[PDB]
Amino acid sequence: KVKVGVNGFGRIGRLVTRAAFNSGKVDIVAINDPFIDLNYMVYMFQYDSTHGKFHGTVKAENGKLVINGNPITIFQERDPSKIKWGDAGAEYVVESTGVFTTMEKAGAHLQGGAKRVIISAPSADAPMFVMGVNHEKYDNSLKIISNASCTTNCLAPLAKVIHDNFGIVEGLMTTVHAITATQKTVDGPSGKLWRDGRGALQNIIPASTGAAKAVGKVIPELNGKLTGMAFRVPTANVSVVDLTCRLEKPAKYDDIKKVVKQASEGPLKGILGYTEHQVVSSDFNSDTHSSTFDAGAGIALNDHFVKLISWYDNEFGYSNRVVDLMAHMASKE
Amino acid sequence: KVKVGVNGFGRIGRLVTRAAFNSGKVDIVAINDPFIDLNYMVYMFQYDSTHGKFHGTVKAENGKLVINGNPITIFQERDPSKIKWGDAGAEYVVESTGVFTTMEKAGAHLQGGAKRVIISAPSADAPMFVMGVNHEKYDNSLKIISNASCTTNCLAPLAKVIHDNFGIVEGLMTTVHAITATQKTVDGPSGKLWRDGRGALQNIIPASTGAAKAVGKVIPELNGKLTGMAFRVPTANVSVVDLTCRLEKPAKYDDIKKVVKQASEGPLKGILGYTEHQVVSSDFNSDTHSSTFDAGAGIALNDHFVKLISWYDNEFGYSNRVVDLMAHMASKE
Amino acid sequence: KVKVGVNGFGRIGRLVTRAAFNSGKVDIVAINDPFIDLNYMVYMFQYDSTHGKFHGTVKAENGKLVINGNPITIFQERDPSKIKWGDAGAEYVVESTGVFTTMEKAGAHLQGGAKRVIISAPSADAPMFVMGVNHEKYDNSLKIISNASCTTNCLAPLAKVIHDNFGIVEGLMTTVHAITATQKTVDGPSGKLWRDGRGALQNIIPASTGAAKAVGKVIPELNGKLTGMAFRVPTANVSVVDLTCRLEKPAKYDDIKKVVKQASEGPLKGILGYTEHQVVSSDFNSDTHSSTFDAGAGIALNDHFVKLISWYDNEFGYSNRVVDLMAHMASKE
Amino acid sequence: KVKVGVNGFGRIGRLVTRAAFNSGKVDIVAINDPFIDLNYMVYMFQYDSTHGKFHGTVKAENGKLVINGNPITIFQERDPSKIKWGDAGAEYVVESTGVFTTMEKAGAHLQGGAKRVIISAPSADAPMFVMGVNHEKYDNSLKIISNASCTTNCLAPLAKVIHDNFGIVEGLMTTVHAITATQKTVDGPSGKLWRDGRGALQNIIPASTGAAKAVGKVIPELNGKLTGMAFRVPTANVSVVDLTCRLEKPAKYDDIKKVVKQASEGPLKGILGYTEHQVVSSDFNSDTHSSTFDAGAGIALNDHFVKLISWYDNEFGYSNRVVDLMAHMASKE
Ligand SMILES: */C(=C/C(=O)OC)C(=O)O
Repeated sequence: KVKVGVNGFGRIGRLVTRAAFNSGKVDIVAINDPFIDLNYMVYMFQYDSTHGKFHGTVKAENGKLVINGNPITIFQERDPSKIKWGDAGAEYVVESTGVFTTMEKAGAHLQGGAKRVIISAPSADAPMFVMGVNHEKYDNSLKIISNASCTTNCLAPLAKVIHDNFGIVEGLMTTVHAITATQKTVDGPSGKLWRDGRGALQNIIPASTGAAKAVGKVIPELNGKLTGMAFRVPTANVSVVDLTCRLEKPAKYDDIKKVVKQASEGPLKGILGYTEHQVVSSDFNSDTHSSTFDAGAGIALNDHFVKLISWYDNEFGYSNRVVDLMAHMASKE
Repeated sequence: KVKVGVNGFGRIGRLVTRAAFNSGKVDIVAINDPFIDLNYMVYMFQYDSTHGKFHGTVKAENGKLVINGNPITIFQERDPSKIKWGDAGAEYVVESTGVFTTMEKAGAHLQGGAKRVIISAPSADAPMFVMGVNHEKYDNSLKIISNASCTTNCLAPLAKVIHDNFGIVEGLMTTVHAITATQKTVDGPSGKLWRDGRGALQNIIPASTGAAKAVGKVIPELNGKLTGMAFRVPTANVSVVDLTCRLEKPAKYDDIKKVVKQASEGPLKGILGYTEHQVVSSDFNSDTHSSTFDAGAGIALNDHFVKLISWYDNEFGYSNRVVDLMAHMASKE
Repeated sequence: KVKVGVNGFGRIGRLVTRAAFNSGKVDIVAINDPFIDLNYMVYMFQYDSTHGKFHGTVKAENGKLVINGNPITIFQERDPSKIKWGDAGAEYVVESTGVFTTMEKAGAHLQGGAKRVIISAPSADAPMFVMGVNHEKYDNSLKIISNASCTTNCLAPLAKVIHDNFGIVEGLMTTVHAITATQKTVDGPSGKLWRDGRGALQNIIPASTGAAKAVGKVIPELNGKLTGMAFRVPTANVSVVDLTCRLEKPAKYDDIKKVVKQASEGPLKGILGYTEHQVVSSDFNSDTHSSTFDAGAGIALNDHFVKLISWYDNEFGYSNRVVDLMAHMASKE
Repeated sequence: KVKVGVNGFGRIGRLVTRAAFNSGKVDIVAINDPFIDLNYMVYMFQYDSTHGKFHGTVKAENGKLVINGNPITIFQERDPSKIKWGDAGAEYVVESTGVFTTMEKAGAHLQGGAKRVIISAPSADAPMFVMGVNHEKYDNSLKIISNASCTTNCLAPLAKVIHDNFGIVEGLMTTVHAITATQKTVDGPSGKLWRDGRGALQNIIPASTGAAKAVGKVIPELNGKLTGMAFRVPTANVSVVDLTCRLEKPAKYDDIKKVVKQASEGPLKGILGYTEHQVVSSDFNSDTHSSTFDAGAGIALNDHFVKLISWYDNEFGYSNRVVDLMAHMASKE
C-alpha cells in the first residue's frame, strides 16, 4: 500500500526491493544509485549468487526499471537532498547506502519530498526499532528511524524471550558471521580496521560489533548488561549468534526450549523461529526469520549459565524486517 | 634421542613426524600404516597443501622411508598387536589412527615390543596430559598416556593462567574450528553425527566437543566448571577459542593482559603465546604454540565477566606438543 | 507412470528422487541403501546445502519413506542380487552407487525382479545414451543401460550441433569442475589417484576424465576426434566445459551462435541452453539443462579454430536426464 | 646495487619488495602510496595470508620503513608527477598501482628524478618484456618498460620452447586463475565488467584476457596465432595455463616432455619449470618460476594436436620477474 523509495542498490537495497515484491507489503516506486545505471540494475536484480534468479520479470522499458510489470523511477543522484522522491510518489525512503546514518545526513531525503526515512543500519542518534521487540513504541512524530543491525535483529528477539522468562544478569555474544561487501578478496587496505583488510577467503577474522550493546536501546532493562564481538568466516551468507548468559531465576534447558517454542508459535511468529532439527547454516539460506533458535546446538553448564545458538540469514532476514517495519509505520498513519 | 614409532600416517602422523625432524627432540624410526604404500608415503610427506613442501629430503630407498638421511622402517599392519616396534628399535609409539584410544586397544603396541604408547587424542581411561599444565604429573609407572585434544591444549594453558591469578567460577567455551578429515566435500553419510555430514565448504557446522569439560581432568580444581561446543567453518587450518568466564576476584582487562603476557615470557614460553597485533587466523599457520592469547580481539562486560580469545594451529601446535610430551617422558626415564 | 527403484541414496540417488517428484515423470516406489536408515533418509532428502530444502513433504511412516504422500519401500541390502525390487513393484532400477557399473554387476538387479537397469555413471560395456543426442537408438531389447556422465551430457549436445553444422576435424576439452563426494576436505588417502586426495578447499586439482572420448560412442562420427582432462576447483556445484575444436567448414562466431541458439529453441530444447547474459557458475545452480552455451565467454582465433564455453549443473542437470531417459524408455515399451 | 622506488604497496608492490630483499638483486629505497601510511605498511608487509609472515625485520623508525636494517623513504603522493624519487635516490621506479600503465602516465615518474620506469602490468604503448623470452631485446634507450602480465609470463616461455622445436600453427589458451584484488567478496558493482562484480567465493567467473595475444608481441613469429580467455575460481593464489595448440612438425608427448625438461634445466632455469609429480596448485605457493610444465596433467589427441598444462604463482613468480628485469636493466647501463 505505502509507496517506497530505495537509496542505494547494494545487497540490502536490492534484497529489500526483492522482499517488497515477494511479500507485497509495500510498493517500490523509485530507486536512486549514482554508480549503477538502469541496464546494470536489470542484471544485478535479476541474477543473485546467494538467493538465485528472481522469480518474476525484470526489464528496462522507457527509462524505467520494470519488475513484475511495475515501473520504477530511477535516479542517479550522489546527493540525497536532490532526489525528487515526491515527484516519483515515494512516501517512505529506505536509506541503505550505509553512509547517511546520522539523523542530519539521512534527513536530506525529506528535502526531495519524502515524508519518512528508514535507515537500514544502526544509527548514532536515530531511534532504533526491532520487529517483535520494541516496534510498538513507534509513532507518527518520528520521521527518521533505524532498523538496527542484522545481528541486533537476531540477538534482541531471543534476549527478550530469555529476559522476560528467567532474567539476564549479564551476557556475552559472539557472532560467527558470513563475509560482507566491506571485506576484501586478498590482503588489502582497510585503513580504519586492519583485520577487515585481510583476505576474506583465507581467514577467520575477529571484528568489533555494537550489536549486543545495542540490544540495551531496544530492551532498556538490558542496558549495560550485554556486549560482544564477531568472527567473519568464509561463507557467502547466513550467520549464527552465540549468547553466553547468566540468568537470575533457575532455567532447565527444556524450560528455555519450552518458552522459546511458545514465543515462536505465538506473538514472535515469523520473527523468532525454533528448531530441534540437525540444521547447518545453508539450511537458513533465504530464510525470512530474524532469529531461529537451534535447540540441539546450545549447551547449559548449570541452571544459571547457558550458551544459546540462533541462526540468521543476515541478508534476507534483515531485508524482510525493513519491509515489515514500513508496513507497521504505514498501518499507524 | 628416544627412538619413536608412529602408528598411522594421517594428518597427525605426518606432522608429528615433520615436527620431530624440525625440532630434533626425538628420532623417528618406524611408521606403520596399512592403506599407504612406501611410494605414497614419500609423496604425502613431501607435499602438504597446508604447510608447504617439506624443507629437506625424502626418498624411498631399499624399502625404507629416508627423511634427511635417516632411514625409517615401514609396516603395513592392519592389527597393532602384530607390529614389531621392538625389532625396529622404537622406544615410544605414537598412536594416531584415532580408533585405538582406549587403554585396551592402545596397549597392543606393547605386544610388538614397544615400552610406551602416547595417544594423540582424548582417551576414556588413559591418563591425559597437557604440556605446561600437568606434564610434571607424569612418572615412569605410566606406559599408556594421552596428549588430549588440540582444543584442550589451547584452552588448558589459558584456563590455568586465568584460574591461578583470578579464580574461574564457571566458563562456557566456543571453538571456531577449521575443517578436519572427518568432514565431507558435499552432503554425505555421517550416520552418528548428521551435521558433520553436511558439505564442509558450504556450511558453518555446529558440533559437540568435550575439550572444555576435559579441562577438568588436567586442572582438577576446574572439574565440573567448564563445558562448550564448536563451529566447523570452511578454512583449511587454524582454529580459535572463545572462552566466556566469570571470575570471583576483580580482573581489569589490562590485568588479564599483564599476567598472560608474563606467563608467555616465563614458564609457559613456547606453549602459550601473547600478541597485541591485529591478527587473523592465517597469521598462525604452522605456528608451534598450543595457545596464543589475542589481546585486541577479547572483550569484558565488567571486572568479573570476560570473553577471552586464543588462536591455535590445530594441526602443527598439537603435533609439536606430542613431540614435546615424548621429549619430557625421556628426560625422566 | 513407470515405477522406479533407486540403489544408493548418495548425491545422484537423492537428486534423481527429487527430480522424479518435481517433474512427476516417474514414480519412485523403492530405495536401497545399507548405510542410511529410514530416519536419516528423511533428513538427507529434506535438507540439501546445494539445492535448498525439499519443496514438498517428507516423513518416515510405518517403516516407509513418504514423499508428497507417496510411500516408498526402503531396503538395507549390501548385495544387489538380494534386493526384492519386484515385490515393491520397481520395474526400472537406477544403479547410482558407482560400484556396479559393468553389465555383469548391474545385471544383479534383474535377480530381485527388476525389468531394466539405468547406470547413472559411464559403463565399460553397457550401451550409453545422452538425451537429445542418441536416445532414439534405445529400444526394448535393452535391459542394462548407462546414461553416461554429467560431463558427457554437457559436451555431447554442443558437439552434435557443432559437428552437424560445420564438422569437427578434432577437438580437446577441459572441464573446470565443482568438488565431488570422492574428494577430501584435507590432504588424505587416495591410493589410485594421488592428486584426488589433496585438500579440495585449498587446491585446483588436475584430473583425468574419459568424458570427451565417450562422446565418440554417442556420436560415432566423432570416435577418435575428442579427448580432454579436468580441473577440480573449490565450488560446491556447477561446472563448465571448454571445447577447443578445429572446424572443417568456415564458421564465424556469429554463425556458431545462430545454429546453437536455433538448436536450443528447437529439437534440443530443455537439454541444450543458450545465453548472451553475463552469467557466472551460480546462475546455473539447479538449472535442469544438460548444457548451456555461454555466447560472451567463448572466443575464436579464426574461422576454423574456436573455444566454446558451456555450463552444466553437474548434479541437477544429470539427475533430470536420468528421469527423462526412463520416461522415454516407458514410452517405447 | 641499483636503487629502486615502488609506486603502490598492493599485492605486486609488497611482493616485489619482498622479492627484492630475499633475492638481494636490487635495493628498495622508497615507497609511495597515498592510502597506506607508515605504521600500516609495517603491518601489511609483515603479515601475509598467502605467503606467510616475512622472514626478517620490519619497523617504523624516524618516518622511514626499515626492512632488515635498511631504511625506506615513504611518500604519500596521489599524483606521480610530484614524487621526489631523485631526492630519495630511487633510480628505477616500479609502477604497480594498475592505473598508470600508458607511457604518458608512467612517464610522470621521470619528472620526480627517476631515470626509468617498469610497469608491472600490460601496457597499451610501453614496450613489453618477458624474462627468458625477449628480455635481451631491451636497450639503454628505453626509459619506460612493461613486464607484461603474470599470465603472459606463464604462457610465453612454454610457447617459445614448443614453437622453437615443433612450430605453433595456432593455439587457444585457457587460464584457471586465483581470485584478485579487483574482485568482490559478494555480488557488488563492477560497471565495466559485470561478471567480475559477482561474489568471488561463490563463483567460477569467465573473463577476457589479452595475455595469450600479448605472447605475439614478445615472440613476433606467433603474432596473430594465439588467443584465449580466463576463468576466475575461489582460490587465494596460484594459477594454471591450459594451452591447446596445433604443431607443424610431429611431437609425441615424450618428445614435448624431453625438450621442455631440457630448456628448464638449461637456459630457462628458474624461469620455466618441469615436473612429473602429482602436483596440485598449493604445491606452487611461493614458487618463483614464471611457468612449471605439468607433464602428467597434459594430454595429446595426436602428434600435431596437444593440450599442455603449466602452473604459476601469479603473485610470487611475477614479482620475482620484476626484480630480475630490473637486475637485467642495471647490467646493461
Ligand atoms: C557428474 C558429476 C557430479 O557432480 O555428480 C554428483 C555426475 O555425477 O554424473
